[PDB]
Parts: sequence; structure tokens; C-alpha cells
Amino acid sequence: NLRAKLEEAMPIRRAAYSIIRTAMRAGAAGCEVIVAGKLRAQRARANKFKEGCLISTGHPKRIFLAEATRHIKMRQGVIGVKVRIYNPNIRGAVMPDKIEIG
Amino acid sequence: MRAKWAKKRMRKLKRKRRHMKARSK
Amino acid sequence: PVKRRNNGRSKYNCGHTNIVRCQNCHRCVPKDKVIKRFTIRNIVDNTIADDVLNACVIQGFAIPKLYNKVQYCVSCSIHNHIVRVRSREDRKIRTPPK
Amino acid sequence: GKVRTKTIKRAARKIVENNYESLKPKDFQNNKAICSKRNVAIIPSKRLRNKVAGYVTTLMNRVVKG
RNA sequence: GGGGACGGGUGAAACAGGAUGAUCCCGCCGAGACCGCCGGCCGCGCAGGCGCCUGCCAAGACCGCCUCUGUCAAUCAAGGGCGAAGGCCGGGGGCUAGAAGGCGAUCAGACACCACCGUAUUCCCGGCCGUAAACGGUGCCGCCCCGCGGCCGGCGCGCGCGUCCCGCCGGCCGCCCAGGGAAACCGGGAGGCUCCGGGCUCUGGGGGGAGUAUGGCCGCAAGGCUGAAACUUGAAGGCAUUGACGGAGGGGUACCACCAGACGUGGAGUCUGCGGCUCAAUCUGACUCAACGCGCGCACCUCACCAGGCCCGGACGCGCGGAGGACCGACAGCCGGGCGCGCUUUCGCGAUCGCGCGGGUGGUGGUGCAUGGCCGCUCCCAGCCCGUGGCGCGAGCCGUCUGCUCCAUUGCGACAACGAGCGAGACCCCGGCCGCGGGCGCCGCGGGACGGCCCGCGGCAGCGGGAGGACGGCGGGGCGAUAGCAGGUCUGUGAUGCCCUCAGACGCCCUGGGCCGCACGCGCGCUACACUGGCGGGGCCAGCCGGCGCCCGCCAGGACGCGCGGAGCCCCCGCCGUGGCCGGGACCGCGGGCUGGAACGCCCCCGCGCACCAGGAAUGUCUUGUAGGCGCCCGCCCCCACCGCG
Repeated sequence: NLRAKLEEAMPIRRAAYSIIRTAMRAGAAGCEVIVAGKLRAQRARANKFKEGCLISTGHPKRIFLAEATRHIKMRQGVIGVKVRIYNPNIRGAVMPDKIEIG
Repeated sequence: MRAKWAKKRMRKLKRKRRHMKARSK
Repeated sequence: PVKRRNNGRSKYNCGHTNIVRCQNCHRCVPKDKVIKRFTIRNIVDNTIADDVLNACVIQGFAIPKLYNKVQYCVSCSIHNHIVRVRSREDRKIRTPPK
Repeated sequence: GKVRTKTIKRAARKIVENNYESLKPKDFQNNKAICSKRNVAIIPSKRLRNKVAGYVTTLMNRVVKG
């Protein structure tokens, strides 16, 4: 979805928050969008957009955090979009740190 | 000390100029 | 900005102070701005004091102390760690610490 | 040696705030049994549950003197 | 006078000094400066300034007062005097430092800093000069203005009474509530001011040009004081706040640091990579950590490079051509390593198409400094944020703390902060131990260990010790924040922008060669230098996880089979006996084999027995099943490990 809106010439931060909101609506604790490439300039900069908490370390990253890289070939060269969604709660395993406490 | 060094440079130009006016009186 | 009210010197009700020289640098420094730490030490090191004290054939003579006022220029003082560059908060402290 | 982390620490107080009589001053197994009562205190992993209990045992020991 | 070899100097030095005896020590002596330590949030002076001892002279502020006068006052162009240092003039003086000068070391060059010698000067008297960051960067006189201090000089009060105490006046000051200010800050003002008016003088009006030009005045001069314009320009500047740096101060921490030890390397031979060298080509990246057994085995392929030689496998689309004939094939001989490649020849062949134009597809081609992706590194670290409040006019800070604890931003404690998050940890993997269920094969799920307990020392987090227990205080790994960086890779890819080479090709194949060439210098290794060892036989033994039989062969291996099996070190006994020796196996002369299409690759066997007798300046890695020692397996592979991963 991000790859389509980027080839549709949408301002990148507008689209990135649109993808973030489509995972924010879905109940993900956070979503991290990284767009890297020659974004309008010869120099390459990576525009990281993030909303809500995401986790990056240990085994719960393999389970709770999903990731997706697409090599969208923009005209100037090739950009790379990486969408990552963090779903804290799934039907099976639960966070090995989160202590509920009654 | 660029201000003190500018004044000295100004002075060594004004003394030269004062000498040149004295040649023609 | 003005770093210190004192201006780095203790001059009060005066326009001129007697010049002194850094013991290390030899820079002329007005008496008010000099670091001025007085030291009273012992003529020989403590490590040699025991052996010298045993050596003396006199009945009760202690190793006689050496008194010198070391006066240092600002640069000589910061390089030789006599005084330290402090934060704007601790710069005000005046009591001798440690 | 082993320094308790904020999860292993805040939860221990929350357990001694809610429960007083159930845990005892030098009773790791009892402190591990109270902290293991399913929904009343839920700590995934015995390693975290054991560590919580040890800090509860230390906190319970502290409160009994004063 | 003494006594004896160097002394100075420095960051290290070097030029000077010293048997003409220096330095050093003492006894003296001359000269000229200088007034130490006491010496200050001391004091005095109009400022500049002021510090030996005595004597003298004139003054000065402060204070006290029921003394005198009676506004005699405040500030001030013009005008007068004073005015650090340096300088100048006419004399004196000449010790010390020391602008200039010269010099030794530097460094590319320093002529500079640093060392040495040194003239003016420094110092005195008589004049000049008239400048200083001449500062509190704050004119002067006057008023009210909030506490808490210190010092200073008078004066008075209390008290038995001491350099006590409380005040008063005057000076020097610190901290500061309001108040102010763009803040810094100031509050004995920079307060009482947009709510703007006590009095007097001075000065400024964006940055430069320029304190220049010119005229004047002044000076012996140097120069002072006064003082433009033409012209140029979008900022210059103030004070704060985040960062980024520092050749700054602290704290902290880590065997990629050290300590205490270990086992090393650097010294030899070789193995492999790197530079250079040499070439037809020696294809290339990578050059501190964070290039260099690195881009997981180069006879061929790989292979990108060289010497040659085929081949369209140029798609689609249009204009023309061609079917009795588009296009390519071919025997034999020549030529050519060889190929119907070409050539002689004369046969085939069947629109899969030719040609012109466009327009492709492919390229281990370039550019990683156009890029995606992925790794390295900072990071074998511990930071990174947010919501609400507090403080700021704000940028913002606080939280996230100069204390303690930790392995850790790991927690405690203090505290305008209070709670959360991410990273840390937890988690995941394997291991030791107990149980359960199963069992072609030990392999599935559950417990267990938590600084729990005990003794100290601690508010504390914890800091040592003691057991009990497979297991003890982060077991041996995976994962890895926020940011990054012109790290590395276009040569891993149907990842890619751009130049796209595009047919006598940089495509794609085949052969031959190189990538392994070697006056040399280096990195990772291996094998050594032996008697804690080599050499013979005798036991025995693993784990990652694991095939063998039989016959022929000294072997290496080969033939023919079947369904299956395992190290060295070490130990035990002989032997050699300090000899470069049976230590060491480098080089080289036969051979016998292997794997392949083909050795140049490897193995084996009989010679041949090099250096090296423990490694210089240096440099590495390491804390218990550890270092080291010893083998084994796999990775890649036709063959082959001195490598890597186990």
C-alpha cells in the first residue's frame, strides 16, 4: 500500500502517517515506516516516521513485531520502504516481561 | 592583536605620506 | 558577558596592586589575581623522615618545616591543577574544599 | 551481585501492598506460591516469578522489623 | 683559601663556561637596583597611584559638638593644573632583567615561541609627551528605598567588664526579597520609568570607508586633539539555548586496557594473503582500529585478464526483398592448434527470414562519492524518549541528579517533579540435575535457583564471607536502542539511476596462457629449535556425530562386493644419550599411484638432511573445563587445508 501511494507522488510524510494510521486503527501498539533513497535530492537520507511504542530486541521481536521491505524503484534511482507493525497482543504467546498484577 | 596591528600599519602609512608631502613642501 | 563579579581579582577600594611573578611561568601578575596557596611542609619527605630522625645524634630535634607562599599565574595554576575550571553554579563557592 | 530491575521491583511492592498476611518473612517457596496464584498476580516465566518472589521475601523481611 | 671534572641549559637538546682549576663551598669585598614572607573581599589618595629605617614638613577625609558665618551652592563649554607604561630632550648612573641586534635548536620555512649573549630602556634630577581594557567597560550633586552578614575609622549606650554587646555616623564589601532588564544580571541600582518630566554636562544614531583625507591647533619628534566625503554593502552586533567540536577540568569504565600471571609473535624454514617488482596477462576490490587464510579450495570451468578463433541466440514494428527459392547447413582437398572459419568445388536448404530505418534484449563494464538492500564500526556501550505539572518572554530546561550501588540509565537515596515507554534486563538456544510420558535411536513436556537462607557491615540498592544444594551470585551463545558515518559491496541477484558497449562485441561459446609469475618489505599461520623429547612395538580413549567386507598391492591405491562403525595426547616397555644427533624436514634426483578430457594438483616410496640450540626494538590474546597442548569433523572441492567454522 505504501509502495503504491509513493509511486502516486504523494508527499512521503503524509502517506507514512496514513500507513501508520491503518495499523493504528488495526490495534497495533506502534508502526515504524522507514523510507530511504534519493528522496528528491542526489544525497540519500532515511526518513523514519514512527507512532506508538515498538520493540526491537529478544525473541518477542520474532513473534510480536512484523516487518516488510519493498524496493520501490522510483524514477531517480530506487527507494526502499520498510513497514514494521508491533502487535502487543496475539491469541497465543504474551510478552515475557509484562506482569499483569491484581 | 589585529586592531593594534592595524593602527601601527596606519601610522607607517601616514608617516610615509607626511614625508611625501614634505618633498613637494 | 561578565564571568565574575570579582573580575578574577580581589581589588577593592584600589586602582593598582603590587606585581608578583608566577613561580613557574615568570609572568608578572597583579597580587590580587595570583593563586597564592601557602604551604608548610617538612624539610625531608615522610618516607625519609623516619630514617633521618633515627640518624640524628641530638636529643630532641624534629625535621624542621619549610614555609613558602607559592603564588601562581592563572595559566600556571590551571595547567598544574592548583585550581580547576568549575560550573557557573559552583564558581561562587569560596570555602577551601578537600 | 544480582541487582533487581524496575519490573522485578515495582511489582514486588504492588504484591506487598495488595497482600500482607499471605507472604511470610523468610519463606521463598511460600512467597513464590502466593505470587503464583494465576490472575491475582500474573508473571509469565518462572525465572521472572522466582525473581519477584525473592524481592518480595526481602521486602517482607524488611517490613516485619519496622 | 679549599677541593677536584665537568658545569649550564631544556620538552630533549645544542651555542656559549671549565686543568688560564670552572661549577661547588667559604672568607671577604665593590656597585646599582629592589623593599620579601607579613600583605588582605586591609587601608589611603582627585585620579594616575601608594609598602626598608629614622627624622622633619605641610595637608587630607572621617567622627564628636547647645562653636562661627548665613546660602556663601549644583554641574559645567572656554580656560588652568595633574596624569601608568612606553617614548623624547639635557645631564648623572649603569646591578638586574631586557624592545633592536646577534645567535644555538627547531621545523617545508621560520628570521618566531624555548636556550644563550646583549644596545636603547629600567633607575635619578630638570623639562617635554598627554596616551591605556586610564574599567565598576557604569559622569556629578540630591531623595526615598528589605533583610542577613563581614571588614574598616570615629562616637555613644548598656552591663561588672570583655578589643564583650547593642546601636549611630562615614567608607569598603558579599548575599539578596520586591523592583527592573533582551537576557547576562543589577538591587549602597542598572529600583522608585510607556504608569515615560529632581538639576547639570558629555556622547551615540546599521556595517564599513575611517579616526582616514584635508584645514586648524599643539608637540623636539613620535604623534595628540578636532575631523569629513566620494564610495561600498545586508547584515554587523548584544545576551541567552540546543548541538558539534577542543591538542580543557572532573568522574566513571573495559584482559579488543593495565595489574599478577600465562601462552605467544617479532629471530629460521615454509604456508597463505598484502604491497612492490616482473610481465602478453599477472582481473580485481579492501589499506589504522574498523585492509592483509578477507570478497569460504584459481590445472579446465570459475574468470572478470591476455593470445587467438566461432556464433547470432539483434526480439517486436514499418518501407522494400524472397519462395523456384529468404536463410543457413555440407563430403573431399588445400589454409588454419583446430572448425565448411575461410578457400577450391557443387550440392543441399526451405520463410524459423533478409535489408534499410527505428527500437530492443543481454554485459563479473564504470561510478558504493547517484542508490536499494545487507554487513562492519562508534557499540566486548548505555544511552534514547514521552504525558502531565514546575521554572523561563521564548529557543528550552527539569524529569534524564557532579552522592551511592551495578555487569548495566542496574537500582537506591537526595530532590519540581511525578509517572510511563524503548534500549538494558526479561526473552530465545544449548548445558549440568530431578521428575513424568514414550522409546528402530534418548527424546518430548514439567520442575529447579531466588542474592532464598545464615552471619557480619549497611535507611537503602547492596558489600564481603558461611553453608545447603547438579548448579551461586551476568554458565559457553542468539537477539539487539536512539542516532549515525561519504566504512564496505553496482563483481551475489530478473536490486537499480546514469554512460548503456551493442555484431571484426565489453554479449555468448571453444582452445592455449595467466590469476600461483618473483632482487625484495609486511600481516594471519604452520613446523621447529629436542632427554617434560625423537624413535620402535604394547595398551587403550572421544565428541561434532559416525558405514564397511574381501582380495591384490611395501605403500599409495586398484579389482570385486555388501549393509553397515571411532581419534590423538596419554599410558606401558625398550631404545638413542646431549652429538645440529635418531633434534629439524626445508630443498632436490628417481619412481609408483590417484582424480580428470587434460597436471602443472595431490598421495606414496627410496635417496637428499637447509636454516633454526629459544629470538632485537617492539606487539598480541587470555580467568575453569579457561589458556595451552592434542587430534577429529565439516565448509568450499575433479584432486588437494599450513585456512576458516565447529
